[PDB]
Amino acid sequence: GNPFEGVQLWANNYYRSEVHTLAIPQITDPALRAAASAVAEVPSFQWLDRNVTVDTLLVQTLSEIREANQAGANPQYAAQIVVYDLPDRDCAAAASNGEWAIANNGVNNYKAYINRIREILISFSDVRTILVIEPDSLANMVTNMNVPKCSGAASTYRELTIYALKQLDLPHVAMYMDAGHAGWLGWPANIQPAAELFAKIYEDAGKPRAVRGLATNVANYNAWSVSSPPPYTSPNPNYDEKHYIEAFRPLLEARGFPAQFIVDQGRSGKQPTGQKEWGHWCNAIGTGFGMRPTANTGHQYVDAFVWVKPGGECDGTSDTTAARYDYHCGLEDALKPAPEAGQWFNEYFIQLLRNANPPF
Ligand SMILES: *[C@@H]1O[C@H](CO)[C@@H](O)[C@H](O)[C@H]1NC(C)=O
Ligand SMILES: *[C@H]1O[C@H](CO)[C@@H](O)[C@H](O)[C@@H]1O
Ligand SMILES: [Mg+2]
Repeated sequence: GNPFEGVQLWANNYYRSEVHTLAIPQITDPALRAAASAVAEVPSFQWLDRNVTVDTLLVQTLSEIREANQAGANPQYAAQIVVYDLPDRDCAAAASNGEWAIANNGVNNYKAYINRIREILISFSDVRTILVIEPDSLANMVTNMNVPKCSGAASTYRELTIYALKQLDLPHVAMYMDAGHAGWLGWPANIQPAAELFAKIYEDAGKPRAVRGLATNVANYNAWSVSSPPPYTSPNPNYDEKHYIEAFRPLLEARGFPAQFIVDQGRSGKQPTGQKEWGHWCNAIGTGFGMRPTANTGHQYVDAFVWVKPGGECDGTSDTTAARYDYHCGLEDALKPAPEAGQWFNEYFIQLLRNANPPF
C-alpha cells in the first residue's frame, strides 16, 4: 500500500525553470553545469503556502501530470504537494509568513481553502496525489506550549488538522502529517508525548484511509543515518532520522497508529552540516543535496526518501530591516545575503550542488 510504489514522481516545471534560467547560466564549472541539469529533474514537493497557489500552482501541476500520463508516461506520474496555511501559523517562530490569523476569520478562511483543495483533488482523481500536512504545526504542541501564541493556537491546530485529514481523505490521496525532526521530537523525553498526540489525532479523525503516516525532517538538514553523531546534536541519543523513527514508530503503533514515514533528504547530503546549533534552520551553510527521492528505502517503516523543501529556494531574507526578517536568517551559519523566503537563492543552490552526496 506504499503510495510511492508503482509510480514516477513528477519533477515540476517551476523548479526545472529556476535551475535552467537562474542557476545554470551563472555556473562556470562544466562539471557543476552537468550536475545542475541533473538536479533540475529531481522531483521535489511544491507548496500551497499561500491561498493563491490553490487555483494556480495546484491546478497547473495536476493538469501537467494528467497530460504526461495520458501521453503514455510509464509508470504514471504522481504529485507531491505540501498543505501549509494554518491560521496563526508557525506559532513559536520569531517571524512567520502565514497570511491568516485566528482572531481575523482564520478558521473560516482555512476551512474554505481545504474545501477548494478537496474540490480540485476530486476533479483530478486520476492523479495519485501525496500530501504533507502542515509543517511546523502540531510538533509545536509537544514542546512549545510555553509560548503563549502556541497555547492559544493549539485547539485550532488540532481541530483544523482533523478537518483537513477528513476533507482530504480521498481514494487517490495519501497524507503524511508533519512530525518535526530528530532534533525536535526525537529527544527521548519528547517521543512519547509526540506519540500520544499524533495517535490521538489519527483516532479522533476516524483513522481516515488516506492517512498513511508522518513526514520528518521537512526543510531541515538531518542525516537519515550516519555512524557518528554530529557535534551539534549532542547529547541527543537519537541524532539522525533513522534513530528517531525507529524509537517513535513502536510507540505510535501501540497507540493505534502504525504510521509509515517519509523523510526529507533534499539538503541532507553533507554530514555533519555547517550548523553551529541544531535549531539553526535558516539557509544553513555546509549542506549538500542528499539521497534522491525513492520508494526503495531499505527500511520497513519508511515509504520513501523525498525532497520536500526544494534546495535552492530560500528559507528567509537575511536583511535585518525587512518586514519578514527572522533572526535565524542573520546568524553566523546562515548563508548571506539571502533573498525573500521562497525565492531562488543561487549562491545556496551552488553550495548544495558542490556538497551533493551522493554526487550528481
Ligand atoms: C482563497 O482563494 C479562493 C480561491 O481559490 C478565494 O475564493 C478566497 O476568497 C480566498 N480566501 C481569502 C480569505 O481570501
Ligand atoms: C568557473 O570559472 C570561474 C573562474 O575561474 C570560477 O569562479 C569558478 O569557480 C569555476 O571554476
Ligand atoms: Mg537496525
